[PDB]
Amino acid sequence: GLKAAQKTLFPLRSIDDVVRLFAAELGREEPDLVLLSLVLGFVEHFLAVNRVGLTYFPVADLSIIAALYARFTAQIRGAVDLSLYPREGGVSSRELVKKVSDVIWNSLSRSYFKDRAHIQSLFSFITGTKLDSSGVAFAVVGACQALGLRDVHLALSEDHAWVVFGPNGEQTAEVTWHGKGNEDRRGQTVNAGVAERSWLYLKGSYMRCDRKMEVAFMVCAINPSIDLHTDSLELLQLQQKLLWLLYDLGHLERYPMALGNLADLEELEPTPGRPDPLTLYHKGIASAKTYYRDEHIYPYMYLAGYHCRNRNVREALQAWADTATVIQDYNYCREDEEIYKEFFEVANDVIPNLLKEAASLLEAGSQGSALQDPECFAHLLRFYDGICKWEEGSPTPVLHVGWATFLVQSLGRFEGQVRQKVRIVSVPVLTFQSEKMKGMKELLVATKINSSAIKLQLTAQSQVQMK
Amino acid sequence: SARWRFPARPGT
Repeated sequence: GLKAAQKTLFPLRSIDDVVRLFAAELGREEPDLVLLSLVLGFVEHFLAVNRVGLTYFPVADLSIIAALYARFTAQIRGAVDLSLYPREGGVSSRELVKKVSDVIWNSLSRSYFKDRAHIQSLFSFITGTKLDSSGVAFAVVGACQALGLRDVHLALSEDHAWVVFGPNGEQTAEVTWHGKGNEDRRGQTVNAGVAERSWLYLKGSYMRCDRKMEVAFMVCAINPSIDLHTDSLELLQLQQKLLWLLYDLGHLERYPMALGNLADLEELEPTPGRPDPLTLYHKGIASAKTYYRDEHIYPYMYLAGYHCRNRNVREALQAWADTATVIQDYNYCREDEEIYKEFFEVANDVIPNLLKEAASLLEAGSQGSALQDPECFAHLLRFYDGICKWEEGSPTPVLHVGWATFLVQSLGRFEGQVRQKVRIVSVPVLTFQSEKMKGMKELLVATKINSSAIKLQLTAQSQVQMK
Repeated sequence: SARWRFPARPGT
């Protein structure tokens, strides 16, 4: 069901031919999500899943791509009868969006591993009858486009996907699952999740994609991993070129995570004449502040990781402090575990390892060490303050004694004379938001940190052992 | 074995 204009670049014989196809679609009224996802999935299959016989690039012949496209459009058109679901106003109904979601869902293999790589694209849906969680939402949006439902768009948080539709684009619908052993809400709005102030729904400051941002999503969804220790250079290159195409056209302006992904690719292999990784990380953070009320966590995590990899201790700590200053205004809810895992790993593994190395390099005579900078100690404390404030008012606790051992260790990496330099001011100077950290303030400047008292203050524990 | 991650989530 492709138009003649869409077929003139085939066969696609290189990365650059795939880029030309994406450029041509992005210059159309609406880019064809089904075409583009089939092409990416095809090239990913033969560059990452099965490279047998590869000599340069897996040539994408029009006959192959058109046949896959026709299997998809046939399946959706045959199963979704639009006359049953009248469309006033160029707006779709909830029943129609649920029907499309049901068609995709009911097409999937009954039993498979949902955490596998390379099951994100419509190539995987057609050839393997397998999709990952977010891949189901994308497929629902692709199918809706194939049906002419111009109002159906992808909605994205930092860990979930759904759709928006309807009068003025204001309706939301769940179309896929989230997590594992979680309870399916397909068909429902996202309003309870927004109202609960969970991270998963971003207090409503989630991405509402247009078709060009949906193209960006598919590009971010490229998975170059061949296995746990090898990536496809071709797919890394393709992703990187496609992200720059999107960037140049303005389609990453409202997509912080994509700017972070691009920055990460530039760190690995910089493109001459382009902005440095740091510039791109800061663009991502600016996009979150401009469009999403500064309510996103990953722009700062992206930044912090870059600094961590480059052993920039000061700037890593600053960026993780900023991560925590975002999370403090959320409630920790039942399906937010991925972000809990992220903060846990930063607090309890990554920061400790960084500080351990800094302690060895200080012993070796390093100058300007983060461990001698009271501003760094203030960032450490702001990080914990944000996590403690996150926990306030939440339906489920965050801190436990497992965190306290690392907090004491990390505090102890700064000498008392450095720690004493931070002035904790009530509403370097630091103001605490959390009641836990306010109560901890006197304990933070002792020469020898009182480990048991810190533990008591950080956790729900209020008594010491009887004997 | 290669695994899924949410698209453009940072880290490995």
